Amino acid sequence: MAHSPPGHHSVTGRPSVNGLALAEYVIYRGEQAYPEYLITYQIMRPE
Amino acid sequence: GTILIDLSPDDKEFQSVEEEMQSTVREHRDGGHAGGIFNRYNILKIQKVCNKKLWERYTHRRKEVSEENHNHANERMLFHGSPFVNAIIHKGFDERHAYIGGMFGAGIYFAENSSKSNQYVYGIGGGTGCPVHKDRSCYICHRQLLFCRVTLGKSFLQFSA
Ligand SMILES: O=c1[nH]c(-c2ccc(N3CCOCC3)cc2)nc2ccccc12
Ligand SMILES: [Zn+2]
Repeated sequence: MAHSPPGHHSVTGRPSVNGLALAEYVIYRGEQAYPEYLITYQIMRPE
Repeated sequence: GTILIDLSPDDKEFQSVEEEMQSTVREHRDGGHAGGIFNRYNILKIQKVCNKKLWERYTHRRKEVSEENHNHANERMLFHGSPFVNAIIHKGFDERHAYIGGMFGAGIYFAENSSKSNQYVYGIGGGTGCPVHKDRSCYICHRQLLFCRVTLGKSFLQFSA
């Protein structure tokens, strides 16, 4: 893995084209996330 | 040391996690190539991931970040999709879970949109889809996502396409 930009603990990817997109985030240390919920699902075919 | 505890569909905790999952679906610019074509999910199960060691490792780092950022961890709950979710829940996140070619450098990527993380369940770009049918839009095969507690601290803002 790379390092966070100096003086920062993560990167926020702000959408600047797709008006409906929410943000995405990057951490560079695995200790900064804890996998709280495991969700099992299917995608549903649209009607 | 990981145990998985099933949440009942009647539990408020199940319901608030399901709502975050469902309400953050969006359309993707690939028309569904990577993740499939869908507007919603059939949620089959939600399990709480309990591992004392991994929790302590998280809270230890959270405190370090917090103390570097005016007592503010800037903690979020975010989605993560990966072919390695089973390793993650047992061994935690580490460098092997990083997206080397991601747009913001080699690191571990999380999304607010559940449907964005869904694009990575079978690998980068959806890889070759489900193991059974080789279908990125498989409606039969059971998929897994993680809903994670993530410490952002001071986050670098990258404006982007
Ligand atoms: O949930 C995400 N997973 C991933 C993701 C990308 C790559 C991986 N890999 C893990 C290590 O092997 C190579 C593939 C795992 C997860 N990327 C995202 C990018 C943006 C927003 C969300 C995600
Ligand atoms: Zn399938």
